[PDB]
Amino acid sequence: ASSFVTISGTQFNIDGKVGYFAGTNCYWCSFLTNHADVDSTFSHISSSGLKVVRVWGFNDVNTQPSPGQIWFQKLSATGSTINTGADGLQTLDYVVQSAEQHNLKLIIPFVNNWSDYGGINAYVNAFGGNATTWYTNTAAQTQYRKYVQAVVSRYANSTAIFAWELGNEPRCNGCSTDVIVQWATSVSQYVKSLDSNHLVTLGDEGLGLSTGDGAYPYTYGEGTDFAKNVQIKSLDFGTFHLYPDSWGTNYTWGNGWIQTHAAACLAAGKPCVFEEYGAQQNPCTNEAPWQTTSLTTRGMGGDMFWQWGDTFANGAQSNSDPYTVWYNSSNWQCLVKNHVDAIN
Ligand SMILES: OC[C@H]1O[C@@H](O[C@H]2[C@H](O)[C@H](O)[C@H](O)O[C@@H]2CO)[C@@H](O)[C@@H](O)[C@@H]1O
Ligand SMILES: *[C@@H]1O[C@H](CO)[C@@H](O)[C@H](O)[C@H]1NC(C)=O
Ligand SMILES: *[C@@H]1O[C@H](CO)[C@@H](O)[C@H](O)[C@H]1NC(C)=O
Ligand SMILES: *[C@@H]1O[C@H](CO)[C@@H](O)[C@H](O)[C@H]1NC(C)=O
Ligand SMILES: *[C@@H]1O[C@H](CO)[C@@H](O)[C@H](O)[C@H]1NC(C)=O
Repeated sequence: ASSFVTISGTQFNIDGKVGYFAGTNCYWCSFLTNHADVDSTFSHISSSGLKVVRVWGFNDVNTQPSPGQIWFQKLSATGSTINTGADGLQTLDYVVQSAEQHNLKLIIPFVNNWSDYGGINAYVNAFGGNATTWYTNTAAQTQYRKYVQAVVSRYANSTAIFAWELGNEPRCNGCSTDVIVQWATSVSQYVKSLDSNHLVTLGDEGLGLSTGDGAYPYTYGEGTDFAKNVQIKSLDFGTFHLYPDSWGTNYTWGNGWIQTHAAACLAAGKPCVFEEYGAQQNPCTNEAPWQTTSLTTRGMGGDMFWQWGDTFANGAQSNSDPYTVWYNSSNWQCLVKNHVDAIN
């Protein structure tokens, strides 16, 4: 069966089945130009038992790239352009076509907080201000909402969308936490006005929560208040990410991070998604306990490791980083096949 993804209780209902899910992050799937490479990668994710894939819904530039290169939007002070050609959103159309064929669902964010594939910084280059005034910059928000409409209107009636996501890891360094509350409230209401079929979520890391141990990720220096954000009526579930190597914490501290976020989602009456995580050293040893904590904590609806790695018919490998779990490797057995077997 194929239906729209909804919430039943504090769990997700995916194609009629209510219960915990495992998924993965594949940002780079959206920029593949050979259809055979999207089909082999999605065949491997589906046969491993994963049900949800997170892909980028953006690729922002200030100058058009070399001919043949993918770009979704060019941001300029004298008129921006949204690319719907073969080197533009037609690459994302194939990803949604392949998810429909393979019975997979997709989480799709509209902008990056960081400068990879343009981000907030590509809007600042075109419309001025800086990375914290971006949220209230009228020319930047007018173009961001025109790009949201261009992506949402393509797939609004497709059953392969798990959720729309306002951005990857939005932050407002040193800002009052109300700047992201008011922006996320207005933009999620706009997404719901374009599409009443699909769930909407923020895409934040989960920073700012007072029931923890006081380490930096629980404090309020990045402009976000997790409990305030998940109470917004037009956000349907909470997201949180986990990277002890970048945040100055040890790996076992991650279990309490999952438990505190789960409890804050369940207090707001909604599921949480453990949407990104990784350990640079010994990932099988250090990330397996996190997957067991998430599966056995009330308030959790599913988890998605960062990130899938795969290889193609011509012998090329995908994009990758030190957190890649390569399909069919010993870390795939440990963190993918053994975890799907424990879920069901
Ligand atoms: O959290 C993963 C993101 O980390 C970012 O770097 C942060 C780091 O998390 C921490 O908050 C430190 O205090 O500031 C760093 C730099 O601004 C980036 O590396 C980003 O790419 C990651 O996705
Ligand atoms: C960003 O611009 C705002 C408004 O002028 C300013 O108050 C803030 O200090 C600036 N950020 C940086 C890092 O300069
Ligand atoms: C598409 O979905 C919208 C709700 O977002 C609904 O109003 C519309 O009727 C659907 N289109 C078709 C052709 O069913
Ligand atoms: C690591 O951190 C926690 C506190 O955040 C501490 O209680 C624990 O003993 C430490 N564990 C290891 C294995 O270092
Ligand atoms: C994956 O490993 C199995 C052996 O367990 C093998 O049959 C299959 O060819 C492999 N897939 C790829 C893409 O190599």
